[PDB]
Amino acid sequence: MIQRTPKIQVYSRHPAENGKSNFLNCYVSGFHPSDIEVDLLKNGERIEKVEHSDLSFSKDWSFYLLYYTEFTPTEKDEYACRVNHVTLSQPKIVKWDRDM
Amino acid sequence: GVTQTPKHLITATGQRVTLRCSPRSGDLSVYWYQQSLDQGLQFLIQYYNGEERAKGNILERFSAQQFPDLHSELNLSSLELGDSALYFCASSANPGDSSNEKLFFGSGTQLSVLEDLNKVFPPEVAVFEPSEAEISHTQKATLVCLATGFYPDHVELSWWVNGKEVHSGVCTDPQPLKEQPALNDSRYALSSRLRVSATFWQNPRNHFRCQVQFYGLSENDEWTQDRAKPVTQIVSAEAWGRA
Amino acid sequence: SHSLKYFHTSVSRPGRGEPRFISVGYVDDTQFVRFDNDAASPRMVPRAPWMEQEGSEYWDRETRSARDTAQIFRVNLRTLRGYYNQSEAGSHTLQWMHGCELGPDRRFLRGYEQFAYDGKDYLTLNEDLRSWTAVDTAAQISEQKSNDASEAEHQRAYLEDTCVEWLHKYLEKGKETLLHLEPPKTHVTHHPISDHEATLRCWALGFYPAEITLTWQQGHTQDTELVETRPAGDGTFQKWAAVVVPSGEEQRYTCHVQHEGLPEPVTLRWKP
Amino acid sequence: VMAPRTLIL
Amino acid sequence: QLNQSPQSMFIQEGEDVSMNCTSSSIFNTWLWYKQDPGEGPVLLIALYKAGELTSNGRLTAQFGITRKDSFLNISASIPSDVGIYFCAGQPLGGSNYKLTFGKGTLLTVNPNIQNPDPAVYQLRDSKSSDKSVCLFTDFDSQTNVSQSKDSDVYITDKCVLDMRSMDFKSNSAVAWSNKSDFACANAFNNSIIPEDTFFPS
Repeated sequence: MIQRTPKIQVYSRHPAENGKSNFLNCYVSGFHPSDIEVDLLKNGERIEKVEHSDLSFSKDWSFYLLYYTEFTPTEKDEYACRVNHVTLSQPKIVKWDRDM
Repeated sequence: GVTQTPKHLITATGQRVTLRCSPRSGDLSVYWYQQSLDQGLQFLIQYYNGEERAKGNILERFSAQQFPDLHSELNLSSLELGDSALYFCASSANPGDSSNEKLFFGSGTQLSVLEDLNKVFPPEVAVFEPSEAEISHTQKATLVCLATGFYPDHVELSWWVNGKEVHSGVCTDPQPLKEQPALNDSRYALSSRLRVSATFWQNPRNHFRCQVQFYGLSENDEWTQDRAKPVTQIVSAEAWGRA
Repeated sequence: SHSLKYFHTSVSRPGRGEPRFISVGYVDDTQFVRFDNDAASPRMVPRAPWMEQEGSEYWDRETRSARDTAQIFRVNLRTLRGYYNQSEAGSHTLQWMHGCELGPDRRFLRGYEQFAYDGKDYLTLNEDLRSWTAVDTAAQISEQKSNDASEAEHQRAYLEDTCVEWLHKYLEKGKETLLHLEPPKTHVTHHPISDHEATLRCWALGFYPAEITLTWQQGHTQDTELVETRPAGDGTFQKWAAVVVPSGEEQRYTCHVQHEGLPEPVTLRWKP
Repeated sequence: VMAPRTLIL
Repeated sequence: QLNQSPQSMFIQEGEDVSMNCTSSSIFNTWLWYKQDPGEGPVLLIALYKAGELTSNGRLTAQFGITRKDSFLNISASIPSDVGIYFCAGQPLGGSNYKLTFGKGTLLTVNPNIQNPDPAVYQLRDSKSSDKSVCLFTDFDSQTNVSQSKDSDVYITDKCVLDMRSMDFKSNSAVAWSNKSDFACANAFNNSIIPEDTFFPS
C-alpha cells in the first residue's frame, strides 16, 4: 500500500516583526493516506484558534493541507507545529524560524 | 428478477395506497414509472443504494423510499380518479454485471381509482354449444364464450379440456368494450372462441369449459350495500360432449 | 495558458458511518469551489470571492453532480474491495482527477482524466480521449467494462467542450484577480555560520502563479538547498534557495529570479 | 464545472 | 426528449417493418424494448457504439453515425410481434443511470388469409331461453369492420385462431343481442362485405 511521509514547512505570511500582527502557517504536503494530525504550538502549549485549508492532492496522488492562525510575534514567545501521521513513529515537531 | 406487490389494486377517491418492489439480486437502483392507459410510461422517482438519486415531476402527494436491503415502496395519497394507471418497477446498477445501464421491469401493479366502490361488478360467464350448420359446411367445431356485466378491466378469460389447459384455436378478445358507451364507468365486455375437430366434441366423455378469473374488492374493504361482496372470484361455465 | 482542474476524494470509514467525499475546483493556481459530505450542509460552496455572487442554478447543478458522484464512489469503494481482496476493517482511498488545459491561442490544448485506488494509478483515460487504459492488473475488469459501454465519449465531451467553455467563463468572472499578475518581491538575507561557512538566501515572496525559477550562480550546481513552493495563505506563493558561502567573498555568488510577472529576468546580490 | 458523469468501476 | 415515428404500423404477415427513433440531443446508448398489453417492457437490442448494427434473429437495430437517430427492423413478421415498441437512450453528458424513453410505436400484424369463405351460424345456449350468439368465421383480410352500430346488438373486432394440431389458420367475429328483431343476418349491416356469403337456416 502507498504510505508517504509528510513534508512540513513552518513559516509566516509576511516578514516577522515584533509587536506587528501576522499569520502562522504549517504547510503539510506529499503525504498519504488522508488522515493527518496537525497542531500549532506557542511555547509548547497548543493553539485552539488554528484553522485549516481544504483537503486536496497533487498529480502524484499525495495530499496537501495548510494550517493557519492569526498571530502576533515577539522576541520572547517561541512557536512550532506538531505533525502526527501513520508514517510517523514520533509525532514530529519543527521549530518556527523567522529567517527560514 | 423484479417482483411487484400487489398485482391488481382497487380503492376509492381520497384514500391512500402503498406499492412494493423486490428488485433483482445485486441491482442497487430502483425506478418507478406511471404508464397510463395509452399515455406512455412517465418517470416518477429513482433511488440508488438506499438514497434518492433522481426525481421526475412527482405531485408531492406521491411518496417513496428505498430500505437498507434494496427493497422499495411507492405511497399514493388522496388517490385521485386520474391516477388510475399501470405502475411498473425497474431494476439496474449491479456493479457485478457488465451490462449495467440496462433496465429490467416487473409485471406492473394495475391501480384503479373509483368514486363509489359499489360500481364494482363480477363477470357473467355462460358457455355456448356449436351450430349443426357449421360442423357440416365447415366440418369443424367452435365453442364460443362471452364475458359481460363486470367492472373494471380486471379479468382473465381461459379454456380447459379434460381437466387441463388448452390454447389451440383459442381466440380471446384483447380490448374491453363498454356495454353502455354513452355512460361513465361502463360495464366492460369481451369474447372468445374455441375451435376443435368435428369428432372431438361429438364424444360424450369430453369436457369443454370457459373460465373467467376476476380481480375484485379487498377483504379489509367495507361493503355498506345490501347485495353480495364483489371480491376476487373464479367464475366458470362448463359444457360436456354431445353427439 | 489556463486550466480548469478538479480534485475529487472519497475515503471509506469503518464504523464511522458513510465514506467521506471531498472535491475541490481550481481555475489555474486558484481554488474557486469545494464540496464536502462531512457537513450537514452538503453543497458546492464558493471558495473564491468572484464565485460568491453566481446564482442558485449553478449551485444546484454542482451539488446534484457532486451528490451523484459521492453515491457512485461509495459503491465503487465496496466494489474495489472485491478486486484487491479486502475487508470491512481497513480504511481505503478513491481519488479522481480531471481537467482541460487551454492553448497559447485561447482554445483547447489538452485534457486528462485519472482514477486511483489507495493513492496508486488505477485507470487512465488515453491521450486521444477515445478509450481507457488499466495501470493495474485489477483495473482490467473495470476497464473492459468502460471501453464496452463507450464511457470515454461522455468524458470527451466534457474535456473538449464543457470544461473549456466554462473555463473562459470563470477567467472572465475574475479577470481582476486571475488574469492580473503579481510579480515577486525579492530580497537577499544573510545568516552566518562560523569562521568559514555562511548561508545566503534568495527570498521570492508574494507571487502568482506558483510557477517560478530561483537559482544561484558560481553556474553553481553542487549542493543547493531549495524549498517547495509554499502557499503564503493570502492567495500568493513563497519560495527560497540557499547557498554555502565561504566567508568574506560574497559578491562571487549571484541569484537569478524567473517569473511571468517580471518583464526581464531579475538578478540579485546581498546588500551589507 | 465538475464532470456531469463518472465511472461505475 | 425522444421521438418515435410513425406511432402506428398496420402491416401484413411475412412483410418486413422498419421503426425510427429520433432525439433532440446527442446520445451515447440506445435501448430497444417491446411491451405486450399488461406485461412489463422486455429488452430486445442494446447499442453502445456509433456505427454498429446489432440483432436478435428477426430483430435488427442500428446506432446511426449522426448520434440522434436509431432504427429497428423485423425480418419475418409473425402476428406474435403485435406489441408496443419503446425506444430508450442514454443522453450524452447525463449522470449515471439516467435514460429517456419514447411514447413507443404500436405494430399491428394482419393475418395471412387463404380462403375468404364467410358464414353466420347459430351457437345455442346451455340454458333453454333466448340469450344466444351468432358466430361469423373464416372471412377476408382486406376488410375494416366497425363496432356495434345499434344499442341492443353488439359486435366485436377480428381475431386470429390457429389449429396447431391440424396446422390450419382462420379468422372470427361474434354478434349478440336480446330482441326478437334478432336472429343473425340483419346483424352485420354497417360494415361492407362482398356479394358471396353463406347464410343457413
